Amino acid sequence: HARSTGSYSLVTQQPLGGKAQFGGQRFGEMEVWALEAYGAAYTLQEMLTVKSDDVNGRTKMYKNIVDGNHQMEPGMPESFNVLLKEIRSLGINIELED
Amino acid sequence: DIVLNPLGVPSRMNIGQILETHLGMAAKGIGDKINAMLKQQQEVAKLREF
Amino acid sequence: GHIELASPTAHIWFLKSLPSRIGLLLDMPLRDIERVLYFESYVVIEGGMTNLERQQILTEEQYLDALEEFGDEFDAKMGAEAIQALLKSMDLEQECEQLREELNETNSETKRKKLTKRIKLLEAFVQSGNKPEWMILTVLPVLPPDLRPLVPLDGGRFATSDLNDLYRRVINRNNRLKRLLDLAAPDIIVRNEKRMLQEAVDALLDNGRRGRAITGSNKRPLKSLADMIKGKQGRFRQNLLGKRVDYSGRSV
Amino acid sequence: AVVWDILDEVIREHPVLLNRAPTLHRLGIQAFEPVLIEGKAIQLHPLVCAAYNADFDGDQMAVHVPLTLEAQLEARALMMSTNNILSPANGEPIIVPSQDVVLGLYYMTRDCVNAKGEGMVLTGPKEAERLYRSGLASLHARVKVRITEYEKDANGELVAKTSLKDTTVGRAILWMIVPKGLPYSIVNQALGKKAISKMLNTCYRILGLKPTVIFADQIMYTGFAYAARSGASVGIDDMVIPEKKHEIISEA
Amino acid sequence: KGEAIGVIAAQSIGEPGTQLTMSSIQVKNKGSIKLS
Amino acid sequence: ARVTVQDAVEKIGNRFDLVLVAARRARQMQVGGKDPLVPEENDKTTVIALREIEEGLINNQILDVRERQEQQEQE
Amino acid sequence: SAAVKEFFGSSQLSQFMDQNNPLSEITHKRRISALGPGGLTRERAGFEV
Amino acid sequence: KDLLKFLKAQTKTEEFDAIKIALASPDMIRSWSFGEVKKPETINYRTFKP
Amino acid sequence: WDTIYTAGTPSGTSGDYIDDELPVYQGETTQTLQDYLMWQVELTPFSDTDRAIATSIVDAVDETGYLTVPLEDILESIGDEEIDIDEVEAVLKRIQRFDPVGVAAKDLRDCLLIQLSQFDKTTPWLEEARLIISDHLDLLANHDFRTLMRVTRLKEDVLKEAVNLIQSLDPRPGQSIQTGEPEYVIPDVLVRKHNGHWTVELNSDSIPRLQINQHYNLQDAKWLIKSLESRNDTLLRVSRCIVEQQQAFFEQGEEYMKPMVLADIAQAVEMHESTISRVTTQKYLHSPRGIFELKYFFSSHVNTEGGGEASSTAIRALVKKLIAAENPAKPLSDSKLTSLLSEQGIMVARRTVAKYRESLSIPPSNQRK
Amino acid sequence: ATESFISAASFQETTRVLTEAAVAGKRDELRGLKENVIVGRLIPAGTGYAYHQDRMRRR
Amino acid sequence: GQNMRVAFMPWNGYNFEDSILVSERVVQEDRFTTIHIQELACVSRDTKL
DNA sequence: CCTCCATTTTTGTTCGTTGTATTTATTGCAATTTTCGTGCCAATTTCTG
DNA sequence: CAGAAATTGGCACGAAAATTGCAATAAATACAACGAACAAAAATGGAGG
Ligand SMILES: [Mg+2]
Repeated sequence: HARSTGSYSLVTQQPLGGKAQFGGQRFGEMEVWALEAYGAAYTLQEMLTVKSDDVNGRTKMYKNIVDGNHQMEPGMPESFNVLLKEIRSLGINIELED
Repeated sequence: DIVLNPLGVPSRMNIGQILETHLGMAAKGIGDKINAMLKQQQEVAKLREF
Repeated sequence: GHIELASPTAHIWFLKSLPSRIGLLLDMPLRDIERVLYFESYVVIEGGMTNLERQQILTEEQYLDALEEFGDEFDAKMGAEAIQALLKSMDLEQECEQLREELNETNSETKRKKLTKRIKLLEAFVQSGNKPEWMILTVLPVLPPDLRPLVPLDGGRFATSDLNDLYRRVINRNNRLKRLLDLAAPDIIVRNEKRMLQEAVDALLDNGRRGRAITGSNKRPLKSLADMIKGKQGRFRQNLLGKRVDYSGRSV
Repeated sequence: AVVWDILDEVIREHPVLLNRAPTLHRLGIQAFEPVLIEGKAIQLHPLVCAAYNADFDGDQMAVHVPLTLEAQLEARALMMSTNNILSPANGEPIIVPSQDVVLGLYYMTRDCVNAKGEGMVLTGPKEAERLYRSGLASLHARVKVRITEYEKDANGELVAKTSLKDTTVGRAILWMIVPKGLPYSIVNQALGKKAISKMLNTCYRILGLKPTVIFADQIMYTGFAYAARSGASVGIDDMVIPEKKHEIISEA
Repeated sequence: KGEAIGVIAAQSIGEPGTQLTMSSIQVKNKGSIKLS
Repeated sequence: ARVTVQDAVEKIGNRFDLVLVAARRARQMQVGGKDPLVPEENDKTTVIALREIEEGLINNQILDVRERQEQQEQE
Repeated sequence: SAAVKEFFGSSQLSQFMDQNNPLSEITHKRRISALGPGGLTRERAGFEV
Repeated sequence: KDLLKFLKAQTKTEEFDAIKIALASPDMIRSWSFGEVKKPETINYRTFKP
Repeated sequence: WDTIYTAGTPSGTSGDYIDDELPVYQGETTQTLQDYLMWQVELTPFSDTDRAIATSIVDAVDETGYLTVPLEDILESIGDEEIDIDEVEAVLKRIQRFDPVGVAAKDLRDCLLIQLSQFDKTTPWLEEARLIISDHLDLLANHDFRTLMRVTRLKEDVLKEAVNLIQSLDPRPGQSIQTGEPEYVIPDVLVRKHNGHWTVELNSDSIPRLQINQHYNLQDAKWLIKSLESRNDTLLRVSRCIVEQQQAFFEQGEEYMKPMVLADIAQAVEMHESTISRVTTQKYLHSPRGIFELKYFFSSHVNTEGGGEASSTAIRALVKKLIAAENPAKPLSDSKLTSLLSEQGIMVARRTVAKYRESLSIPPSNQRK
Repeated sequence: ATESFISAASFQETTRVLTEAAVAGKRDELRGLKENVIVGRLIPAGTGYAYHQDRMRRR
Repeated sequence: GQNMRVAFMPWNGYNFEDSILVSERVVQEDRFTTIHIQELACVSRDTKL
């Protein structure tokens, strides 16, 4: 099984799972630990943002790759915004600043 | 037909496969003798004796 | 969005998460506060000039006797409004100074630790901009709809999810309580409605932590907001620390 | 038909990341240069399996593509399999031969008391190889070979010395892949797994990283070739039972 | 500088975890005897 | 540079600074339109940068000097 | 009829037959399970069972 | 307005340095909201719209 | 006994549902026509203004792939006063060549010309078809072939080849991107003939599992239990009354439906008119004739000279039957229709007949020959 | 018992950590690896190390 | 299964760590060829329109 | 006989890795909007001179 | 090709009919199976003065 781009989840905006759904491979905590141990910061930032759930970054990365310019402009993952909304639904004021 | 690594036998201790290989060789040899007799048509007495 | 609650309701996280912050701040044991919140016993908010003092936990018969003896010379309440009144009137700097004096006067080990912890809680509350009465809910936030979608079925029909069920129960209880209160019903009914509203809000915020988990059609507990937040299937461990990615494959 | 030429053009020097689960240490992910093949299975270098804890009886691997230039350079400089020959837990090599390679290297570096071609005098390793390939000398025959070896100087330069060594045909044959700077006593014995690991570690400590990769690949090739040539098998007569077993059991 | 050594140490300790399970003095060799 | 990066690491000293320097030079050659200082032999820019660093023709100081010179020339 | 249909079609111990070969079917039909309704659970079972 | 700036505003990413957590006043909760929910009814099945 | 099915589609699931905890529903994303169009817009070397114009243009494309607002609307929606209309036209021309070709066209002639502009010049009957589409596209709609032949100055065979080439194109290019899946409806009440008379019965696809959680609260749900029973009772009674009053619609099809209203059923079932209007909406019944909404059986009426009333649906069916068998050489005008229905006792007007014909989507008499 | 409540709520006991942090009005400075992994930034180690110092000089 | 003629020996690293080396004559004779069958369904329904 | 310390009891939090779903409850008024048939006239096309 | 009939439909008219918000609405026997470590807090016993 292989995948370059496909359909995403509606709430988390992340790739789905399974071969029958043309899903992606999971990059769990232990793979993150391995990348941290190597010291590959840019590979990890690619895994976390422009390949899973940074939407504008997803589109701009695809356009840049087709354009012949291998460079990313990362943003904020959608799941963190979902987390902020879910925490604020508990009556707790959590926010970014400065 | 097939080549298998001999290094997988001694550490796993499944010695049944080696004995099965030997006995299968013996059975195929019996079959080969019968086939050789059948091809050069010989009398039924020799076939049933063997 | 938001929901306007007809009556104040305590936040279960700040009450039933050990050590209890409400109890530690009011220096009252947890069980007494739980009894008062769930409409079982009375607490005296103002001692007035009678024998009643602060935080004394009356009962129903004791309250009736107090009413017939001392009359209208005191103030005693039950429910979340009583705890809100206790928290609102209480001061912080003076309590800090008195606790410091008591700590530096008497000599012990257990009570010294208790007073140190209470002093730390009070100082933390003063340093932050928070006010203690914010630990009682009066307005309730409502999650955006696209983060709690309905479940489509065959034939072009939808089924409600768990968060929607909990929100519906809260809204129904709130509407019934508002109608009863405007209709001037007897107290023995409005108090029951208030208790059921408190239970519904507690179930919505953290289902199963207090009492028993409310189940659905599948005889299984519903998913509250805390369930979304925490666990091995929560956002942190399932989405924010690891995730599925594009440009990947697998094979033998 | 042209998209395959395009595909060969784009993957030319673009690394990929291979990962096998569970990832227990950082050597569970490694970077490789792809070679396009037919079929549906991923081919893996034999020397890295120990790092992955992988074997070819049904395992699967995931493959990821780095996109930007920084990621590609990190794959080439930090994660590539040629940068990961030493363990990070201890200082020992991890990319080391095993099984068939070890069996072949052990078999070729052995001596037999009365073997064909024993007692000859050879002008060097090439004559030993020429004799072996012609059938004129056994791989285990004890001979005398003129060996030239180099040693590093105080200022860091190699000086040569040549002498007649008592060895066997197979050890002189194996000496042709050992890089300059290592002593001949490193192969003048029957090699096992520990001896080969020691030889790789000595090569790394004396000569650096670049010769060590070449040495490891040559060792793998030679071990495979001679393990194939030996014809080593397993039979039922190989498990020899001692004759004293019956008496010992009876006495017990 | 910048190496993440805590993760390396934790992985080094944790990786081999699955291999683990779940009236008199007689001198042995020649040498002087020391007391402290 | 095609197999090992040992010479480049020795030239730059740190394996973490080498990635940054090589990425900067490769981005110059891939998008900025600069020409390689070594004979290109059907190599990618990521490998051309490392081969330039091996020969000692490129490091951070040289890149900064060339950037200042180019900016002053364009001014 | 609803109860009988539910038991035969959606119980824990009612399963699609294993049908790779005759041996799979024979093995499936002679199988004993400690799980199911009125039995143990995969996690809170024990170690001596 | 201008459509170019309108479209460019919706891809802008916030820049921050720290995360701050605290209790929420009733005024803060009201300031988050865009309206109040009064009915427990989700979808009108007789017209298929909220 | 309820009929047991003699055939069926074996269920898709082939698992043992062993896991006792499964996550919450989230859903997936879908690629519609506009998603594909925007994906193509991003990967095109536009400019900032060009990309804004393209965004505004793609916003206006409908399901069939046709532009739904004039270019002046788009130019106004841009919101910048330096931009003229020719830039919008150029961006629209560039967009119209995206896959599928012909999308975002102003009208049919434009789409057909766009599709013909892509064929190589060596296609045999290209100029003739181009001329037909460009100049005379309504003479083809009238199936004339003689005045068109008198204007195009061509023989028969060339015209036939050109028409065949024209009709091989795609009039709705944007329907290729199929993001939708055919959705269906589940009948709630089934009508079957028992003892020669039609009787109704509720569908058994619902959930009748009456259960309570006595392990531990359920008092509120006890009221919902009987609320469901009330819903079932009212639905069954209303449907039964409808079927009892309409015993002749099922037997002989249309042309026999009675002119009933909400008040009749309200009087029959002893409920308010509003309740009848609520129950008989978006609820369906299945009959050997098809699936019909309960609202389908309520209709208007017209005076009958014999002293009765005739439903409007019956008159629509009679109009359909009469028009279907008109004279092919010279069709029937509505003046003729009002005369034919007059002799039968149906006293309707002429404009009413025209309205009925319009509702049935039937071309006038001159267009039916 | 670390200075970051994000890095502590990610690990265990989310309810207790979040309650204490909300009561105390804590502020998180995003200095560890886990915090930057959560928000999808560059970790302050390896090739990202030289990046973070730059920001720490402009703050 | 099938009866295969087998030898136990190392062959140039192609049976390294539980790998199997197979002759081309095995493939030519279709000794391990299998048949797989699949079912699909189209349902013509009735709807409102 | 009181405080206070130690001890047993009570409650809470954690534990290797995928699976495919069934929700809506009504009911009686007063107001509002929607729709009905049918007339009027104006533009169309159609046949005849 | 010109001169009006025959046709069709947009627009409008009163009048019947379909569609909405908004307060009022009840409670009847069964329901399940078995986990282990470990820590922090609470309830009680008991002893020094
Ligand atoms: Mg394996």
